Amino acid sequence: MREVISIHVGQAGIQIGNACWELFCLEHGIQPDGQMPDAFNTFFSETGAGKHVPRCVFLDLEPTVVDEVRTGTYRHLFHPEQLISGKEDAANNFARGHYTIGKEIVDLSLDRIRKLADNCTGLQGFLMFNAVGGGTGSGLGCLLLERLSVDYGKKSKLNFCSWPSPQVSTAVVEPYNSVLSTHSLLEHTDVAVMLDNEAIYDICRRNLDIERPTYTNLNRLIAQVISSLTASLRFDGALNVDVTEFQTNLVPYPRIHFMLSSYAPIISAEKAYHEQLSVAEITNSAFEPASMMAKCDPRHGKYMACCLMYRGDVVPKDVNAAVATIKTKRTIQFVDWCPTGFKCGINYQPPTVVPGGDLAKVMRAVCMISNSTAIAEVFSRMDHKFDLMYAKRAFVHWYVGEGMEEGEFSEAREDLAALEKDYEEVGI
Amino acid sequence: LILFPEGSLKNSNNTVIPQSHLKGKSVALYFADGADPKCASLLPFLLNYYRTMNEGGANQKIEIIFVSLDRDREAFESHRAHMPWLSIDLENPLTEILKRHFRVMKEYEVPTYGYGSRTGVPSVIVIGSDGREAQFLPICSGLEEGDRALLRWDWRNTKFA
Amino acid sequence: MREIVHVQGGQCGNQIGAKFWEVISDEHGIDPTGTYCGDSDLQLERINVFYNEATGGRFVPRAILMDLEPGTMDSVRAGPFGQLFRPDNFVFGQTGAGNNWAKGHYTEGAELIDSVLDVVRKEAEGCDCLQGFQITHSLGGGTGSGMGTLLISKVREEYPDRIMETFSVFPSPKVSDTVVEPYNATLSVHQLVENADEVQVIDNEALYDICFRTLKLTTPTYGDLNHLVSAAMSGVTCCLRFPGQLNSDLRKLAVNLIPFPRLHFFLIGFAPLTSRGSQQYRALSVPELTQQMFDAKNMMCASDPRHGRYLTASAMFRGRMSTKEVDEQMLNVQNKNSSYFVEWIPNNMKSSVCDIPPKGLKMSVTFVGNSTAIQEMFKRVSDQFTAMFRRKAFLHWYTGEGMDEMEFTEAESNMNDLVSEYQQYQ
Amino acid sequence: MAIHVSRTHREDYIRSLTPRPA
Ligand SMILES: Nc1nc2c(ncn2[C@@H]2O[C@H](COP(=O)(O)OP(=O)(O)OP(=O)(O)O)[C@@H](O)[C@H]2O)c(=O)[nH]1
Ligand SMILES: Nc1nc2c(ncn2[C@@H]2O[C@H](COP(=O)(O)OP(=O)(O)O)[C@@H](O)[C@H]2O)c(=O)[nH]1
Ligand SMILES: [Mg+2]
Repeated sequence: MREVISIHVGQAGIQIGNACWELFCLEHGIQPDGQMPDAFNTFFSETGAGKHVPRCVFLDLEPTVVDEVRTGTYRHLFHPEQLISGKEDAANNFARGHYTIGKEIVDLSLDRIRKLADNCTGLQGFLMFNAVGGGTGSGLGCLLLERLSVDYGKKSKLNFCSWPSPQVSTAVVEPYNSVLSTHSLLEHTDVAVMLDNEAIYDICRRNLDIERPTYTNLNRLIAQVISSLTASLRFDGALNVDVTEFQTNLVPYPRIHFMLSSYAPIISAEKAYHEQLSVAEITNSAFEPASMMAKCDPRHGKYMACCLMYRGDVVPKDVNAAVATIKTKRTIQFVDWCPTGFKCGINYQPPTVVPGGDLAKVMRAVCMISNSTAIAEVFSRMDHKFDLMYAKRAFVHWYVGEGMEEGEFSEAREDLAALEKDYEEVGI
Repeated sequence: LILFPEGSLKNSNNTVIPQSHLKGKSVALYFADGADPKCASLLPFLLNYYRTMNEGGANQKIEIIFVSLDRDREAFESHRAHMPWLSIDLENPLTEILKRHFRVMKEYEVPTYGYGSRTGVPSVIVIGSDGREAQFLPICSGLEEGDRALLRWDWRNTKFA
Repeated sequence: MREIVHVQGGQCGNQIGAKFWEVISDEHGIDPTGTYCGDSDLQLERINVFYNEATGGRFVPRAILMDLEPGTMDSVRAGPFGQLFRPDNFVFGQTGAGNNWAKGHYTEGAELIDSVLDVVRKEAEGCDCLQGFQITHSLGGGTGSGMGTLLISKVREEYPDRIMETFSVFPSPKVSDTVVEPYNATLSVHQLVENADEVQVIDNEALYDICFRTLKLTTPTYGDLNHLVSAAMSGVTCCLRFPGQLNSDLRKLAVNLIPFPRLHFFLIGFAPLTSRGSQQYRALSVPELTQQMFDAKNMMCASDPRHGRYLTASAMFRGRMSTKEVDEQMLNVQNKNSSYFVEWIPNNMKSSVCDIPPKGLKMSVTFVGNSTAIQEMFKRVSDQFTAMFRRKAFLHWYTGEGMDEMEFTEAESNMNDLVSEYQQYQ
Repeated sequence: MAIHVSRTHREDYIRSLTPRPA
């Protein structure tokens, strides 16, 4: 029937989707050899008798994480050559992932999405998980995104990109990858959700009270967010909103499709014992700047669109009261031409818990996705940081000798600056 | 499954309780050694945690089943005397079978059984009804944080029903 | 009832027939010592089509094994299912055909004629009515090509109103064992066009290549090479021994395929051939088989039908499966492969629901197809002939046993007159 | 081309394991 297709590009896209697919198979209760001891139809295809196979592609040019999943616990969950591995990395470059080593792998991945989308009609969209910071994630990710944009023109693409952060980058050529990636990611994707790193790490410090988590807890939290976002697609509820009715609410102009998100409550076994979490206070914690996973303070921002999907037992009566409390709050600001900026979605099924994770199970939670004006300073920081190393040609000889031309750096300057001026002309 | 036989467990004043005497109670295996500087520093915080948590309530919340990896009976009783909660006698081979069932041993792996990882002394592990681990309290693990890991305890969903 | 008479010819024919008698035997559920095991009416009620009684309940196949060297026939008694055949059904050659068509057909094979007729007529007239024959032989060597085509040149004019299907193993463009390639290939084929009812082309070079992507294994032995052939060997004649909603037999298969008497060379292929990694991950259904058997890359012959054009196609589906899902799904492949099919024949395909699935598999299909794509494989054999015949090379061994330069030039002239209709039926 | 033991990941390692273990 009606289905959705996932794509994972880059190493960050790999084990983020590993955290996603373990949680999807945990929610449906399916034992991950395929057997169950029709709501799974959109994320899993039936194979034979009782077996279910994920509808996703794994894609990274090194085999160090692709063969890790292949030899790992889900060898019999993921189909073996749904996973595509290359031979050499993109070496933290847009250029290698887009020009030379991308040819040998996009022809196979295009064959895999044709075999995965021609099986049934009624496709909702695509779920691309990638990293802007990844050389393969931005390199091979952008070549994949533009090819699926021209071929699949009128289909939507939910994107989840690991944006670089102000303090850490864990790459010296990192802002070079960031400017060029959004140079073409602006015009080909339909919607992209922005996820920084130590905003989530500070989330794990503050309200999850753990002082040294790893990429485990970075990927558990991203898996909760996408699952509560797509919870209306698989599971039935009181007020269901689907993929095609997200851009109509959150995207007022086709230029602006970059936005923040947060999930509440972020609690452990110490908090579910001690604090009551009602509808009027979980939305206040969701609108707290501490829960922001892009470390952007919205007080000097301005909200313009928000979808408040609640997962778990809630009623329309008390969620409308919680909406009215946020509107009457003086510190939070809205834009004057959007009197209605809250589009609440309601599900019924309780949020799941991964056994062994720090999260304690909660049966009402808020995922909220919010287009605002505050994104401008996050990207203008990225523009200023790039300009210092573009002053006297830092790390440009790798790109030039690869096959791109000096001037694609400069064209990406006024396209990100056009995105800067677009943010400040809607913030008036 | 009958994980603990009739003469298995050993509480204070040197009396015996079988497995049945622990229903509705959050049971945990403390694997400890007398000579480990980990356990010497970690035991007072278990003494404070077990005492205060249990005192704060109208029910008995947690038990601690002590399993010993010491050298002889004299070192067994010396570390036993500083400790009020449950335990198992060392010479009973029941200590050995749940030592290999939970991978908590003391770096003699290849002379005996030679499987892999040991995750040895110290560890406290809450367990379910059928001898299955319920969660790992991360004292020395990938989280490797001692002396405060008892706060991860989840005493409503880990019952010995 | 309807009797099919099987012949193993040459080293390749003996080895490929051994695997087919292994896959038919366990398809009918038969222990290799002769005793039937498996407890079903539906695999035993039609057993006389291929087999014969032995007044003990034992079943012996209607197969004669004929070969001019004793080497590879000693291997098939030594191998599994070697006790299944009749000892009289073997006929021996103690000399060994040394890759020469001349001693295959004229000189050394002449003294084995009086023994091979006496064993094929003995098996034929013992039944009430014969249906057809089915031989397996290769055009590469001498005892398969020359000694095998000598069988077609005699069995037809003594049993005129019958048919036979010859599964000819054809040589390679790239790899080359049996260094005298074009002489044995051409000398067999000009007889084979005139005097054989249909020819299935089987290509080793290509069937390594199915074994390198869709079955993708690194170490291909001759065992599973022949096992992939024996699937389409079995599927082309499955409804002779099995019931079905829409039936098919060999005589029908000829009537609605061959339009003109001088084209009867057919592609062959078996679907599904699912990779070992992909075994559990295919909820196998009719749409994905149809694209697999209308897939050029999955053809046992080393000819690409993208260049060619299917004159008539045929598909014997097998198993519990819907019948209109055969019908309008092939109307979909006509409407999408409009240029891949001949425009002066509408509805170019067979549909045939063999109601019995293959051995272990729920449902499958066997594709046989008259294609004009074989013209490129027939012309490279032609220029392989001419490149070595201008220099008169490797001719002294042939001429010493009663050849002629004249008889070689109607072999090439019948070769060119065989190719000739293919590019003007495009 | 160098061919290695089936317990290393080079070319198609997945079913250098399953039909013919080494
Ligand atoms: N959210 C999240 N991001 C990650 C994780 N692991 C790596 N990343 C991000 O990935 C970015 C760089 O990509 P890599 O992890 O090095 O690997 P890659 O995506 O294949 O790209 P290459 O570096 O060219 O190999 C870093 O900036 C990180 O922010 C993770 O577990 N979670
Ligand atoms: N399919 C298959 N082909 C074979 C086999 N053995 C040999 N061949 C092919 O047959 C050719 C040699 O012809 P062969 O039949 O052995 O010569 P003959 O003994 O004189 O008939 C070689 O090019 C091989 O590719 C086999 O067991 N199976
Ligand atoms: Mg990578």
